[PDB]
Amino acid sequence: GILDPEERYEHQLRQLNDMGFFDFDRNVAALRRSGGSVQGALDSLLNG
Amino acid sequence: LDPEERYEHQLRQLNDMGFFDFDRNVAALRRSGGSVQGALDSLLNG
Amino acid sequence: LDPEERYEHQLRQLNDMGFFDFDRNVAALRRSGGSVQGALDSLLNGDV
Amino acid sequence: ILDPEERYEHQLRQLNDMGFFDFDRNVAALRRSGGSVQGALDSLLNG
Amino acid sequence: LDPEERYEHQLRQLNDMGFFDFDRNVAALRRSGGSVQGALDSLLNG
Amino acid sequence: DPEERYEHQLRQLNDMGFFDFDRNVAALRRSGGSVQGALDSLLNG
Amino acid sequence: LDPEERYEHQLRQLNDMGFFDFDRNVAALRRSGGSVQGALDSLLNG
Amino acid sequence: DPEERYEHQLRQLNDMGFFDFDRNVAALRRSGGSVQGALDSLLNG
Amino acid sequence: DPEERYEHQLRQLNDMGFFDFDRNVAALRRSGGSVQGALDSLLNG
Amino acid sequence: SLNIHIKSGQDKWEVNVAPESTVLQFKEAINKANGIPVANQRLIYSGKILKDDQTVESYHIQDGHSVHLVKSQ
Repeated sequence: GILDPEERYEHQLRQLNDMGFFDFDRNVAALRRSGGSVQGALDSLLNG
Repeated sequence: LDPEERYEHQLRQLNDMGFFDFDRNVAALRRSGGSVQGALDSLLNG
Repeated sequence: LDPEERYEHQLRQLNDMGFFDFDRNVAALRRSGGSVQGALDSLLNGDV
Repeated sequence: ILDPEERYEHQLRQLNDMGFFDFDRNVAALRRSGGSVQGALDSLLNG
Repeated sequence: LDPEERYEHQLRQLNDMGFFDFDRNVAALRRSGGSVQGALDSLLNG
Repeated sequence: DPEERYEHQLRQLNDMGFFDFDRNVAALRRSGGSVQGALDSLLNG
Repeated sequence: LDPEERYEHQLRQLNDMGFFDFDRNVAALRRSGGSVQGALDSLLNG
Repeated sequence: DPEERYEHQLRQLNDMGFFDFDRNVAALRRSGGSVQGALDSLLNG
Repeated sequence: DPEERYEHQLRQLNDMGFFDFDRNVAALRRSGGSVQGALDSLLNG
Repeated sequence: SLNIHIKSGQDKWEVNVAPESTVLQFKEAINKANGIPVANQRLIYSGKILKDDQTVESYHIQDGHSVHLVKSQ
């Protein structure tokens, strides 16, 4: 079962969505690259 | 912990807005980490 | 079997230190064999 | 396969764990010692 | 077709055994036809 | 160049415990490259 | 310049037929003018 | 030195099946080195 | 020693098809070593 | 007083050292608790070979850090 992106990045997905970043596939993509860092994925999301 | 219990407040809002499909709603909500705002946007395109 | 998964723990630390550039980080990390300590040094001299 | 970072991964790590951060130097040293950390170390400590 | 590449596995063994001198090692190995066993003996007199 | 020329013979000799290069080349030149022959040479002179 | 070099291909044939004695071989070959065929015959009677 | 002196001739003779060294040198000395002549000699004694 | 003494001449004679040693030496001794002369001798006895 | 990790192969050993003990003391101290004789221990921290007549703290070896041990000779 271990694991599953929605479950794994729950807390982060929430913050991103809280900031207007609604695109799941983009968010997961960004977050995997930042190792789970919201701070990092944010930066990624703001430049593609 | 349990989806119906976990997303109660949100499921309600979605259903109020006419989004009656449970499976879709839970799917949407898991993806948005529980954000109604986000799941709405998701539901409105797939 | 896949950089984001392979260097997860390290990507996180780098991102937690403000090093947001994925391509650079993976490059630096491959070169240091996964050592954060080493990739950091690389990243700080554009030896990467 | 057939790619230095992949090929000398385990050694590169040990060198880096010892403070030897210069990639090009390490690969150079490792190629010469045939992969031996023990040998590359000695190389790196005199050129 | 290049000593470091050709004698890689042998060079490694020699080096773990403390035989750090590349030129000596290749010299010893060419003479032993690639045999570590042989190059060792050579290096210990050689 | 002897090491290159008698490479795979030198290997066999070395892989039988005959580590002396000069002796091996000497023996091999005499046997015209034959491992079989050089062996015999090495076992008496 | 030099028997081993001069009679290389012949020495090899002799050796691969079991005729291991270098001095005998060269002696035989010099007499047969290089002919393996001839030196063989010589070696089989002295 | 006969082997050295009659090298190219000894080879031809040997390559015609005339393996007896002493006979060949004997025949060649008599023919002044001529293979053609030593041949003829060898074919009648 | 005739083979050694008349080497160069024996060769020429053999080169011209005169293979009989005894005849050649006989002819040469009489001509004092002259090929030209022994030839003539050999062509009539 | 400092407390340092030591590494070889896939081995560890802990040792105690006063900040201003020599590197030679530091070597003895390892030895006393791991076998490898002093004259065989080559010690590497931060890209440097630790030399015998230097203070352990000259290398700024912090508490809880690993100093590597390459056995030699």
